[PDB]
Amino acid sequence: DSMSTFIFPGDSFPVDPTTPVKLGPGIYCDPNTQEIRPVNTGVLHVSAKGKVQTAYIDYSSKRYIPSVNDFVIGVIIGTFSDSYKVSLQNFSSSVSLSYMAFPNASKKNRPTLQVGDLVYARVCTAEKELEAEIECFDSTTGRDAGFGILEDGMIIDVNLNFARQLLFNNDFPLLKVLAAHTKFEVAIGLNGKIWVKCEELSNTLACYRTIMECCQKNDTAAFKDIAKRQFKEIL
Amino acid sequence: AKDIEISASESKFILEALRQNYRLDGRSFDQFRDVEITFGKEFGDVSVKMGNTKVHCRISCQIAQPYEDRPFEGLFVISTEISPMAGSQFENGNITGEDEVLCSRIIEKSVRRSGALDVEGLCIVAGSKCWAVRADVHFLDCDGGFIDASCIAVMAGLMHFKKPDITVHGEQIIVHPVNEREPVPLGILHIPICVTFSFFNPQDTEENIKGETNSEISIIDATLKEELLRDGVLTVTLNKNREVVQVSKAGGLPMDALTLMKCCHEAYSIIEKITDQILQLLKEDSEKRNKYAAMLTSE
Amino acid sequence: HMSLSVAEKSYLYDSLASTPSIRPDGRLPHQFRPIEIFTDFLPSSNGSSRIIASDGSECIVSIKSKVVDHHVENELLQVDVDIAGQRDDALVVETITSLLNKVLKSGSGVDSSKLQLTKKYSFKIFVDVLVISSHSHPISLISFAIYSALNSTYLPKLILPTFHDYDMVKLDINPPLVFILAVVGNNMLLDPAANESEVANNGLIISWSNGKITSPIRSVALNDSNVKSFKPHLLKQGLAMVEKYAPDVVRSLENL
Amino acid sequence: DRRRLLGPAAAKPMAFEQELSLHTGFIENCNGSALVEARSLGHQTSLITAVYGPRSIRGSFTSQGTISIQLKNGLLEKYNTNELKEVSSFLMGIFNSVVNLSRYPKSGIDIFVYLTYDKDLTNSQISSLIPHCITSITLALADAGIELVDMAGAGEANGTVVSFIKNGEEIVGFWKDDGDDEDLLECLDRCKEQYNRYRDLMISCLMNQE
Amino acid sequence: RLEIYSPEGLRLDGRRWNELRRFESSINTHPHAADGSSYMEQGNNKIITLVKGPKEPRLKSQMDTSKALLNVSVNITKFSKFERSKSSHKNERRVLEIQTSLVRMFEKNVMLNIYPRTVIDIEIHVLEQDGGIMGSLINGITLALIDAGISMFDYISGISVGLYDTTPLLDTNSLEENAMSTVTLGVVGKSEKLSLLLVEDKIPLDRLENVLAIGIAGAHRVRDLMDEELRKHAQKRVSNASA
Amino acid sequence: SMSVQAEIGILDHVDGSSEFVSQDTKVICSVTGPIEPKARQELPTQLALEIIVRPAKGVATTREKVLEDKLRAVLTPLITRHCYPRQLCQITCQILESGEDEAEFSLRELSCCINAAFLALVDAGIALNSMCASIPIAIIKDTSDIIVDPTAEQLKISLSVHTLALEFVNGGKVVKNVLLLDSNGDFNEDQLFSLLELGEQKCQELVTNIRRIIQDNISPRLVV
RNA sequence: CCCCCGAAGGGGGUUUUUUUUUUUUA
Ligand code: NA
Ligand code: NA
Ligand code: NA
Repeated sequence: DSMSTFIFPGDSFPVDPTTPVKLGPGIYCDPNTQEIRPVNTGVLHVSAKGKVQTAYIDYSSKRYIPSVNDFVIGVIIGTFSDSYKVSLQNFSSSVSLSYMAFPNASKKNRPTLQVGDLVYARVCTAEKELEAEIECFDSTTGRDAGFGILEDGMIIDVNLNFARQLLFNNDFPLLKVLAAHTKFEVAIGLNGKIWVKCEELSNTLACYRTIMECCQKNDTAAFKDIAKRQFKEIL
Repeated sequence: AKDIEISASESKFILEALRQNYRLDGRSFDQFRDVEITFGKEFGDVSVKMGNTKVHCRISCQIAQPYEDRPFEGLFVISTEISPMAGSQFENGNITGEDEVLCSRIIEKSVRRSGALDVEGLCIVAGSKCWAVRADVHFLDCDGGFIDASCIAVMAGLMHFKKPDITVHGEQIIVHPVNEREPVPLGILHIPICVTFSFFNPQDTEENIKGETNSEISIIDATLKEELLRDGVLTVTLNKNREVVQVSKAGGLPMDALTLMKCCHEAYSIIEKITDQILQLLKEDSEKRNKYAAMLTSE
Repeated sequence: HMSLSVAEKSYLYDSLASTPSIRPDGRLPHQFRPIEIFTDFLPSSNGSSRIIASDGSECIVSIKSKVVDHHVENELLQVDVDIAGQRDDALVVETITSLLNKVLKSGSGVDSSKLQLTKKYSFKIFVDVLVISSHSHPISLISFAIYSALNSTYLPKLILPTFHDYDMVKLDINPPLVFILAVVGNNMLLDPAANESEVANNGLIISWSNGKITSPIRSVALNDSNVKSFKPHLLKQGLAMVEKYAPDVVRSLENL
Repeated sequence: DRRRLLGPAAAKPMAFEQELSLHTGFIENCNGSALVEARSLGHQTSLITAVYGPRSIRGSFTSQGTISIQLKNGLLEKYNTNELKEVSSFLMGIFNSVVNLSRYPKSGIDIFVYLTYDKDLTNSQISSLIPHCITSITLALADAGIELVDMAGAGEANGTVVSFIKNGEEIVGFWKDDGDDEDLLECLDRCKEQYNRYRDLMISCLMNQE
Repeated sequence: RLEIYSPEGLRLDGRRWNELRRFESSINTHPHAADGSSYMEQGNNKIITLVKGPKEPRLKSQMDTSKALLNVSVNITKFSKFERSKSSHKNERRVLEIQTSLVRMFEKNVMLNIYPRTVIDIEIHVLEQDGGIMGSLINGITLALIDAGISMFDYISGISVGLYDTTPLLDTNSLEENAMSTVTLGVVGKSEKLSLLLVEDKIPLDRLENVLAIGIAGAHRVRDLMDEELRKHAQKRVSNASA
Repeated sequence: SMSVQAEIGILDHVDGSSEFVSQDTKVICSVTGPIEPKARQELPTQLALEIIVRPAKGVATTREKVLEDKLRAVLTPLITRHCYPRQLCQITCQILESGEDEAEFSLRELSCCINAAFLALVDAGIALNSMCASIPIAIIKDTSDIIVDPTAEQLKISLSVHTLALEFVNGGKVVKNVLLLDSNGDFNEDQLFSLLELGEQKCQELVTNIRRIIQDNISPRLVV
């Protein structure tokens, strides 16, 4: 339960059988045997309870797989009749972004996004049989939900764990040690993409360098130091 | 398609960074990457590391028959077949590709045709036998600079390699395992080293074709991010004899001739360091091998 | 040209099958289209020719030579065909190559004795064809270019063989001509245009040498849309038509 | 060769009127198949055809069927590639005259002719081999359920191969490659007799077998 | 060994160190085969260049929504040399390198971006060869592309310069290309900027710049020649078309 | 007795990567996936595999094709393919050193290829049905002994050579299935089953060691 | 965004061959 435990694919699942458990990433329900089996190597994670506990396996991954309610940063790679063709990651299957999927959008009023533009969006549909769909608005009300174009910044490739940790964990010091040196705008994409823009190009470059170096290092406490050495503006 | 999707913000960012004399990895424009050359196991096995770029070369030889046209020369081939291991943008063995053909041709002109290897020293007997030396490059990780890394790997490998001693009695030859007789190195005449300059156009094409005050930016040993955004590329191969082994500016952004000359000279400045480094590392390898033998003969 | 509509094909066919046949440009069944030929423009080669047709079809032929032992090389004449836009692997290119090689076989295509230098050595003739452009079956085009090239071919003069440094002897030989005919209904057409070839029921390749209807003779589909069978009397018509209207092509090509 | 085991490169190769049997439908992984074996005095041949199709084609929409014909050397590399492709082209013409292509838009019919055996004890043999190719291809096409306006037949005489349809009234194929000079009419007659016999045998095979 | 450069300052063909070979060009030589075309003679080099396009892409792949596709086909005929080559050259790595070189040369000169969703096929036939063939290819391409009416920023003049000992020799023939290292230059217009710079054999660094100096100059002359033809061919076919 | 060297996450521009070393056999493997497949590779209901094996010397041949075939036979039931319909997994193995006489044997290379591929698949984050481990085994000419992890020398005098790749579940205690058994040479049934028992034990050892190697460098990447 | 209508609808982003060792040395 509360104690997270390392686990390999094929290992025996150690949660309570009588207790109902909703299954997240890492845990696979075999279609033929109806057995609950782990399929990813990593840390097994069981949430407290509520109404049913979530069992999921946090595993090291670099390749993003679209799931609903995810905040992603894509790049427009194509224009269609009623949608944009978007790339969330190189070599991955593209994602659709409806023309209707914008605030104050009608058939007469179209969005002004071109090929090569950065878009910050929410994965609204991620069916296993269909192409994934993203959106740049509140699907309910139809108004702006903090989504849209990202202009003149710099993008940073990062592993999924780092990005998830960056968006959800508030005890993560990278944003804090960055704020200690300069003012910056940041967009966090669970697809492993981090967008950063400062007023000065120098500062944005510094942010880029320190974020990537922080990404390569497993130790969290080092960050501050790195940031220092990076904002000392060495070459 | 397998295309690398680059965004407008990224292109503009890197280009603007070049305008403000900045490179992403913190190098100056004329700064070649720290070359890490590592030998291991048998002779002719070398690993070369330029920053994140990782290549591996394996030298080998086998007895064969000399070509009918060339009676006194041995056989030497170099293979540089890319794989998806370096990156998914590469298709498995597209030898007919632009950058593939270019790379292969540059390496071939740098090493195989420059006479860097003594081919006539490979000949065992003029009529029936000769050595067939092979240099197989394995591209492990791509962050740019594959041509240079390949050249360094191939050369270091060829110089590190040793073929088994043999002797000849007419029709027949006698080949030896290491215990029988010590192996002997190949005939290296010179050490060709390649340096690749990348050219960026900060302004518009009109300024490049019909504009004064040439603002064309040149950098050395571009990374993958830099290589993907460049408008031009030059590869210059030189040796410590101040010889231009070869030069390849196969189109791209038109550059002023004087700038290209300056590039050649700076490249020489770099190949000095690289050559001395190769020789040094080689001698250290041999010395450590000898001292190991000395540690083996007496417990 | 190619890819005509069904209406166009029906019109053209009806005109070409009527009696007498009405050809799209008003040509007589035995009339050729205007062509012009240039020779001796490639100095490096022993012979050379260039032929241009009115429809744009252009071909270039080079004649080169090399000394060979008859005993090791029984074939003293080799035809290599290169058509632009077509790979060397292509079916039509190898078909044309084979055909031409057979028309020019040293066996009886041409007189082998004219090539002999010594009882052990001779000149092998390399005929290199480069079809720059073609809108119909280029076999006659190529054949004519080769004829012109061979009739203006010069070889080094013999005096192991040694040769005169400055003086050269004109290669004397009667090169064969290959003719192509379109079978449309009950009508035979010489020098078929592209549009004519698009609706032709069939085709006839007929070789010709020293004033005689010689082999190879082929039936050839000029298309894949309207390939139909034909009666033997048509074949006889084609042969008679060639041997009737061939000596004038020969005298037209051989007058320099 | 990187896709084949050709062994050492240093090595060099070692230098040193007729009865008919017709059968169809013995090859299971194709649509049509035909075995044709011929036996004349001091001369024996045998070849097999396989019709794969109607299959899909790569490229733009085609209004009719597209036929391909592939001749494969059997045992001995007996013939030149150019001549094989030439004969292939000839046969393509013939069966472009015979097959009902209108029925098969955006579709390809691939025919393979394996020349397994061709040993004639008598001491340019392509000509004598063509009519059996045509026989086998017609048989295999009829076996594949590929529509034919007629049964393409053929005969050979004095280096002259002539392929007929419609009871020998009209010509779908004519091949003449040296093989001496004789008048056309008797070659036509002999080849027509061969054609008629082959036709009878083929329909017979198509009535005892299919 | 023989007097490549006599003390009198003459070469085997009778040229001096800084003189081009005979250079003649013809435009619109194949109006029924291509949109643009050029027949070119440089010394003994005889080349046919055909430009087909801009036109609809053969495949519905190879189609670019932002720019035209540029392809170059170099056919070195088997009869281009004195000794006929029994082997085709079409798939040789040398020819592929030449092709990609020419493509990447004219990608930066031809305004491909104003011809999106089109393909421009360049078809070249080398009828005769006598050294310095690369520059010849370049010139042929320039001529034919201009004849096609396809927009470009400037001329690109191709030339070759050999290096005999201390002295550089302009526009080398076959004999000079052997027993000597050569530099090929693709010069943009009248500028000092190089589209192409090719060195395939060893050359002393300290003497390279000098080799370029004459080369550029030579290329300029070549430009002046090509230009001189075009204008004439223009002046002729703009006056006769009138009335 | 049997000690191996193994590293994880050594390549930058792939999703997963591994380096496997046993004796003198050295193989580096990379994995990219799940990514978009080309139309000819695409499968409607499951993951498609593109598998590549490169030799240490020379250029890829039919030998490496057979290696790819057997590697595919091992990795296919290993991967939970139905989790990634219409997707591709790119698996490439570069043999750095054969550690065996290439002309006569390739079992060391195969085994190390399987191990490295498994490790890289783990590093990539791709759903696996279970764990896996492969070892080379030889039977010698005169001694007729069964040597696990035989040297090149031992191979030269071998009477038979064997590749044993086993599938493990439940902490590496249970043998789910035999993924691959490639036996070549002269041998009998008794020898075979002795070889299988010893082989299974040694492979279990290898599974344990591999588990430790995996946890050692995966654990620091993750959060408590 | 262009296209009609009139005062919102319907359609569209193009799936070479010039010929007696060694050393220092008036
Ligand atoms: Na079809
Ligand atoms: Na110029
Ligand atoms: Na001058």
